[PDB]
Amino acid sequence: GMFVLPFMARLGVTGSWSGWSITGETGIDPGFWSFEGVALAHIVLSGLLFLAACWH
Amino acid sequence: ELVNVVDEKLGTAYGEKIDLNNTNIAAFIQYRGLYPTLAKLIVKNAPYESVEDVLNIPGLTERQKQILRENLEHFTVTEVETALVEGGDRYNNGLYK
Amino acid sequence: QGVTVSFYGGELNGQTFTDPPTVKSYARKAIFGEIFEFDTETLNSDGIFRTSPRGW
Amino acid sequence: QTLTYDDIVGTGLANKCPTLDDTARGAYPIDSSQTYRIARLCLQPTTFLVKEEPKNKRQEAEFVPTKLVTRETTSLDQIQGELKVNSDGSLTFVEEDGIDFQPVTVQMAGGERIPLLFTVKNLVASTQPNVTSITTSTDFKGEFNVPSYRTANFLDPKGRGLASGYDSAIALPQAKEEELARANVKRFSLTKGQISLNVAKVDGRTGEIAGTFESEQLSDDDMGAHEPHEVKIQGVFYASIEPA
Amino acid sequence: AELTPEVLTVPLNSEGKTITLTEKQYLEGKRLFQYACASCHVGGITKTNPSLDLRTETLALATPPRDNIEGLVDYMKNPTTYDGEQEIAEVHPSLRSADIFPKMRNLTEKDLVAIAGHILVEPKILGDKWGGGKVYY
Amino acid sequence: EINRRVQASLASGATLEEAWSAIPEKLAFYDYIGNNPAKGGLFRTGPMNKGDGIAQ
Ligand code: CLA
Ligand code: HEC
Ligand SMILES: CC1=C(/C=C/C(C)=C/C=C/C(C)=C/C=C/C=C(C)/C=C/C=C(C)/C=C/C2=C(C)CCCC2(C)C)C(C)(C)CCC1
Ligand SMILES: CC1=C(/C=C/C(C)=C/C=C/C(C)=C/C=C/C=C(C)/C=C/C=C(C)/C=C/C2=C(C)CCCC2(C)C)C(C)(C)CCC1
Repeated sequence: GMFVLPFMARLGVTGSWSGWSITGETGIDPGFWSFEGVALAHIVLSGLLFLAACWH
Repeated sequence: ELVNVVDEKLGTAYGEKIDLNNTNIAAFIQYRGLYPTLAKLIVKNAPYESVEDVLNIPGLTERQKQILRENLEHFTVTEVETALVEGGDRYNNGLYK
Repeated sequence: QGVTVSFYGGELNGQTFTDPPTVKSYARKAIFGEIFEFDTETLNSDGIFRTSPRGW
Repeated sequence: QTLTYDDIVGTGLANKCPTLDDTARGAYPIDSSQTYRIARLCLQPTTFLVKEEPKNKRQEAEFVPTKLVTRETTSLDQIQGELKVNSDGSLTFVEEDGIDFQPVTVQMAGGERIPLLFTVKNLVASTQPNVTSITTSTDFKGEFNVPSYRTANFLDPKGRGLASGYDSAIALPQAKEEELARANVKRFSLTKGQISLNVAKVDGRTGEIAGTFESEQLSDDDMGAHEPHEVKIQGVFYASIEPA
Repeated sequence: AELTPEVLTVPLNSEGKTITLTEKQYLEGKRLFQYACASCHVGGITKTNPSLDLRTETLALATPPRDNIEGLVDYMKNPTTYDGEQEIAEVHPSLRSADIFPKMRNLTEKDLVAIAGHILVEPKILGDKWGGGKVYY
Repeated sequence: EINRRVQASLASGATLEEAWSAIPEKLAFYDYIGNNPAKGGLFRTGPMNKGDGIAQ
């Protein structure tokens, strides 16, 4: 039932910070741009747009 | 089925006597002459196939054998329960006061 | 202490139990007074006591 | 030049096995009539690998790498015992005493912590036959005991344990016990583990050998509440041979 | 209840003779016990070795029996292990190791009898509280 | 009341099985702590059957 997870993987986000990847390969490190790093980048962006909306 | 092996061992002679294969060393205080000298030697030279094998610990004096022979009635031997002997629990089983 | 349990009346009338796990499980139920068979499956009963309308 | 506690403390060097210079490609003559002794055996794990559980029966049951989470607490050190020359000039090492276990927790991809009692308890390891000199080709191979990761006084969070504690779930005074039985009845496991020590460097003069090891043993089964994982432990060793 | 003669009558030796302590030497014994012994034997246990206590039934099974005044006084002069095999004066307070246990220095024979009396009387008063530990607090 | 009826039955020559088999299930069921209204919890919701089960 994964809806957004294939969209992240399609453009190259393969891994989790918890250490698995979507291909099943054991022992890659994704750096910042894991699935959690993408999600965090969207939440942060959501809050910054919220503040900008207030200002405008 | 699934059984608590320590609870099951209380149904044996371990529940009623000093098991030379299993009982923690502090139970040797219960009778005169065992602790700590003979108790240390009994725990160290375990396991025993019978109680009377306790008179074959080497280096015992003559009075030491006489102490043990007085106390053979208070001793028993069972199978080595690993739950009671691992971790050094025969010397310190976390029971104090 | 060689504890056994025998039942008089009820479902287990005339039965006697000697193996210490079984005797213990009945002793733990005996702290509640009389011992009853319970259908826990119909309501998905959780095993934790509830109060009566008198209490509510 | 030889360090003290004040140089060592807080640096992590205390968790390391001692090493040997590259020059020490020597050989330690075993006199077949003398009694020898291991004065100090140290095992420093470097890698912990855990076997995965494919729900399939089949598949590749491969050993996967794990991250250590319990810090530099992993080495076994100060292990002693007799090194008995046998009939055929094989040496057998009988472990007597030392710091021969360490609880270790590793973490798998996904966050599963795997606790294990990394141990060489009651190690009986033997060489090949016809070994007059301990060389850089000697391989000790042996079996040890893996006792339960918790001992019998350990209480679970609901106060259940083996030699102590409740035998039931007291929070659910009228639940059906028969499905709680695996959690209610604690069981002390005792398993066998298998180690192979490969000599790589012998100081033939001093009698200090060093090399690598590989150990295979089960992880913790949590007093029988779940199935343990197969763990492979790889690292380095140092031993010091001494005539008793 | 009062602190009668009959409470204060304790076995003097092992043969069978008793001595009846006065209330003054009971209270000097409790004071001297507190000053010299209670840091390890508060309430009749033993903090640094809980396997051995000061219950009269444990003192009776010691070698030689310590469940009388003369046996207790001798222990304070020459303490042994529970089987009487090792002298332990280098690690237990006594008059022969009063150089290393300086609270033992000025204890007289009447002081040791008073301490020995307190150890024997106190279980007749406290019951299982004496030597029972925190379960009986 | 249960013990009274039993002892009256045992004073008339009943066996132990006969004495206890005469005690009504209704009377024994009142002698059971899971029917005590002081055994519940504020957020333990629902009928008493939801705890221990439906008594059979
Ligand atoms: C006097 C009122 C009263 C009493 C004693 C009962 C009693 C009962 N009801 Mg009934 N019921 C009532 C009124 C009552 N009801 C009303 C008014 C309705 C319509 C909503 C119902 C609808 C109803 C249903 C649908 C069911 C029951 C059931 C039951 C039984 C189970 C009780 C339970 O689980 O409660 C649980 C009680 C609590 C969880 C307590 C709630 C705590 C409150 C809400 C906290 C609020 C705090 C407040 C906001 C603080 C303000 C702070 C501010 C001032 C600063 C029990 C016999 C059940 C049953 O078994 O039927 C067969 C069941 O299924 N009742
Ligand atoms: C701790 C620092 C102690 C102080 C102070 C005193 N004692 Fe003690 N006592 C201590 C230990 C560790 C032991 C056990 C020694 C052993 O290995 O056997 C004891 C033992 C005794 C006993 C014997 C108890 C028995 O059951 O036989 C007695 C009677 C005794 N100690 C008395 C005693 C007195 C009177 C003390 C004050 C002067 C005193 N002890 C000090 C530890 C310590
Ligand atoms: C229950 C349920 C569910 C869930 C759901 C969900 C989860 C949803 C959510 C939803 C959401 C979550 C929504 C949101 C919304 C929002 C909005 C709508 C907003 C708005 C805003 C605004 C309006 C703003 C304003 C402002 C400000 C603030 C400032 C600046 C300016 C302005 C004015 C602009 C599901 C389906 C699963 C299932 C079934 C049931
Ligand atoms: C570069 C880069 C990138 C990108 C990024 C981005 C995308 C950014 C964005 C940014 C943003 C998006 C920003 C924002 C900002 C905001 C702000 C700065 C705001 C502020 C506000 C304010 C100041 C306001 C105030 C107020 C309020 C709050 C309330 C009311 C009143 C007022 C109005 C006063 C990436 C990562 C990809 C990569 C790398 C590089």
